[PDB]
Amino acid sequence: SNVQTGAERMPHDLSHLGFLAGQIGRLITISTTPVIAGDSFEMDAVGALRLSPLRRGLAIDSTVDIFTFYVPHRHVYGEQWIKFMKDGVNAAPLPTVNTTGYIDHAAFLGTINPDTNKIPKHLFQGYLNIYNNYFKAPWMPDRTEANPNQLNEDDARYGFRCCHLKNIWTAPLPPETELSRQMTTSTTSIDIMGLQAAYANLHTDQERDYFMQRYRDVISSFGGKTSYDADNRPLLVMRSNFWASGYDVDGTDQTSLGQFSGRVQQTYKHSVPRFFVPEHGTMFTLALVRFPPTATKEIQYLNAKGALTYTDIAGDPALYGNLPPREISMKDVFRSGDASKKFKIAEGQWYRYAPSYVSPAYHLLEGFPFIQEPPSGDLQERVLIRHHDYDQCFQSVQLLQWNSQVKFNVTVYRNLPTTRDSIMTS
Amino acid sequence: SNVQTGAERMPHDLSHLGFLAGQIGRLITISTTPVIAGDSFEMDAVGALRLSPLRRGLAIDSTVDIFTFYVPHRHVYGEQWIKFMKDGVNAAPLPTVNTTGYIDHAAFLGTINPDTNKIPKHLFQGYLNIYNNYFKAPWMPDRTEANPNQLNEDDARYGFRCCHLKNIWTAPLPPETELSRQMTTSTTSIDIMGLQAAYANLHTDQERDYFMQRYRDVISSFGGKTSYDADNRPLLVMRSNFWASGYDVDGTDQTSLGQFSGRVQQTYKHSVPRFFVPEHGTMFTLALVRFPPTATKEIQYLNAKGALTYTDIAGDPALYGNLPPREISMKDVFRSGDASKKFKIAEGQWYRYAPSYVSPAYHLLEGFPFIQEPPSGDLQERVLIRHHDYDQCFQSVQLLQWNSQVKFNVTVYRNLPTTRDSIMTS
Amino acid sequence: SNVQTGAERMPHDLSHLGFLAGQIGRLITISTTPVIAGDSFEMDAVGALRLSP
Amino acid sequence: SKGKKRSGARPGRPQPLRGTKGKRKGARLWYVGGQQF
Amino acid sequence: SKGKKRSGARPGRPQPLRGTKGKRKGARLWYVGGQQF
Repeated sequence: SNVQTGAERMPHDLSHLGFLAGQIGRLITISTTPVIAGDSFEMDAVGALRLSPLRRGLAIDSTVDIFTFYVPHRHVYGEQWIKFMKDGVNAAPLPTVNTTGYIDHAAFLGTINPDTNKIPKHLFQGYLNIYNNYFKAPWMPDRTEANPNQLNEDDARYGFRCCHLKNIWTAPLPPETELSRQMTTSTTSIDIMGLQAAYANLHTDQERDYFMQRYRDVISSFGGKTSYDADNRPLLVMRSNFWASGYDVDGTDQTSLGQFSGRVQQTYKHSVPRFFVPEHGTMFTLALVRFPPTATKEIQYLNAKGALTYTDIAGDPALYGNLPPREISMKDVFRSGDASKKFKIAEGQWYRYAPSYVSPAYHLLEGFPFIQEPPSGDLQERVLIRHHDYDQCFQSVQLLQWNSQVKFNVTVYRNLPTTRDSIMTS
Repeated sequence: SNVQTGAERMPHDLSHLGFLAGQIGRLITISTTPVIAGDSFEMDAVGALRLSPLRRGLAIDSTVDIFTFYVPHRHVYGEQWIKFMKDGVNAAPLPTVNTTGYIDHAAFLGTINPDTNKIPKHLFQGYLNIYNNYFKAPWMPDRTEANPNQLNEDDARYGFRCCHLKNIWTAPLPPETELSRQMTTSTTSIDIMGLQAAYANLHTDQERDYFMQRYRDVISSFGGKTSYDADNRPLLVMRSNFWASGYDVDGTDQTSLGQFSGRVQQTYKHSVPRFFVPEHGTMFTLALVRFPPTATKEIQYLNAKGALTYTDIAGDPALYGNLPPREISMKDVFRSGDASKKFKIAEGQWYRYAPSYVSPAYHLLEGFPFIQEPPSGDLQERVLIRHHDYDQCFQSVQLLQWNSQVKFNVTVYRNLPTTRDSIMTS
Repeated sequence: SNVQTGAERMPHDLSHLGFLAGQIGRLITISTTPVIAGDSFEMDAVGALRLSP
Repeated sequence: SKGKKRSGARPGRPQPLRGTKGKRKGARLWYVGGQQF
Repeated sequence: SKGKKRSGARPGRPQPLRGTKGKRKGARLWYVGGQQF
């Protein structure tokens, strides 16, 4: 009888809808699709972004980010792949991972939880690779769970916490920078040629602390290049950003005459141009919603430290360009800050940055997404976003803090037989 | 004092000479150079190739191959690299390998043996990667020694044995091809839909046996691509090939009047265009000298098998295109072949190929590089070249079977301080 | 499955070498090749002839 | 990072979603045994 | 494989090697304390 060995190249629809929801400052998966080696991928996403109804009207916009990444299966399975592909049919099946038994767990991966509490390993591990290479601070430790059921709630139902927009206290120098370095000398002598060699060792250490925490950064400084296969990192295909706006509604009865309520609704588009898929893998699409980091109790540095010295106030170029970094506390920038929490800044940074001012009359007032109290804990706890800081800004609904409805217009050019060829023997 | 943090880009000479020697059918290293990330590499090699003085004059040319490969250090050290580069100065030193204690051992790597009997690991492991990816037959096992002192003589003094030029008996089908495949049926019935599915499983198996023994081959059939970082294979930068010629010298005394002696000497050039080096590594240059595989006792297949049937002689298209491959012996193509040594050929291959004829008067005659006896052993022993088959063709000298004298015109564009900057403190 | 009944017409190499020897006044065979009905045959032979010193 | 850094805000109103799939049609997908409306 | 497949034979005679190094000069390499011939 007739045996088919090849196919022709045709476009495939693969379009679907998007009823999404999430929290603020957490990275959640929006869409996912498998691809084959040799394909071409295209996507237009058109939708609307809404926030929960506000308590008093629109005051500050929020910014929204959409990302698309490509993750090969060889980056996840490694050597179990390759052997799988070389053996062809009759190869051993690929492994899975375990999840907690609920419906809303494994929702940060953009799927409903199966009744068996098992999902493909490449879905979970492909999310960890994106977070560890692009979204955590380079000086933080990596995250390695091996099983989605080892996470807690708010990590399984919603994504992982991300970082605030850069600021004086949300973007400090890494907690490993050295404020001094010693050189061993004799009792009544010093080698001045070895002193010259001690400055060259410190220069390489300071570069590896401010710019070059990752291997791909070290190679780039020499003038070289690394492919994402050499580093085993995902490939960023597209990125979009916008601000979300809306309007107000006026109350008209006896009690609410003079009261307003804000309604955020924004139309957006995420477009990915045609992309050649070199190996089997997955495409991820993710979203992130954030606010500018405004706090009600922040003060200017020169107004908070006690007595002004020449180094603070003069702005002398010979002094700012030759001094080590300065270590300060949370008490120097916040009214109720803790004096035992320290971080390091650059000298003269108070003449390069200006903070926002919030009047004392705004303290503890509903609506108005601010940070009411100075953040507590170690450095990593302060830099990451706490979505409980925005609970008093919205009204309680079932759809969390933001929701979206989107149509994904995907198109892939594959080499597959038609449905007719698959069901007919001859 | 003055501390230098950068440099300018300048060309560097790095030119040297080449007094080389080797055997026939063995792959030996000719030149080697280290490179840094961000460099540009260029090379012109001009020299002369000579064979040992012949016994009776020129009859058959030989063919010579020159290759250049690029091997990153990350392909060799793996995870010990990267950690080495991220730690910078004060990192742990890279490991070495042990060699046998002689001067001529480790000469297949293009170096003199140090008195400590230790060499960098990237020199030995970079040679194994080239051989396993480009020079052995795809169905052979890989070679994995971990130490150059585990090799034998003729592998340490000279390179590894390579394969003959393709032929009826030097290029058979892989020894794993199936001549039949069964399908399980019932006693008095058969599922004809499952028969259709049994042919599709056999098609994938036959492709993985004739074309796709390597992972990079499987991905290519889908229409995809793999980088050499994904496969962890060396990059071929240039390849050259030529035939070697010469002339004859006449004897003029009482006894040698009427006798001639051949002198092979050829001028060649190996040119590498400008190449951008993306990471730290090594460039290798290697040579290989071979003869066409002519034997004195080879016969045509139709003249050696006994009684001719319709399938042998008719050349019918409906029969050659639909039959399984045929298994024959060394007795069917050689006069003194062994009947217990088998190999598989395609049906009708005797109408597509013609062997060379050597008259019986040429049997056991000095000069004339032939193969006097049919090769013995298993399949792998026959396909690889034995350089003892050419011992009676040359006169005994200290410079083996071929020698070359070459000048390498290299030029690299680096970012390094001058010699003056390195020796002056200020 | 697929059963092939015909083929297309293409050129085939069938080239080889010649190390020959003989006596004077005797007729010896130099080359030989089988052919099929319907073929086309062509040949160029280039070489050197030497006598004993 | 690599290659995107684009933007996506549009003006107007968020019209309701209309049709679950369809941007460009290929070949047939479903075979029931005739027409079905 | 990748990118080469070139050829390299030239006609003539194999002239002896002349000078160990030198195709294109850069900066100075050796400092002895003066000129040396």
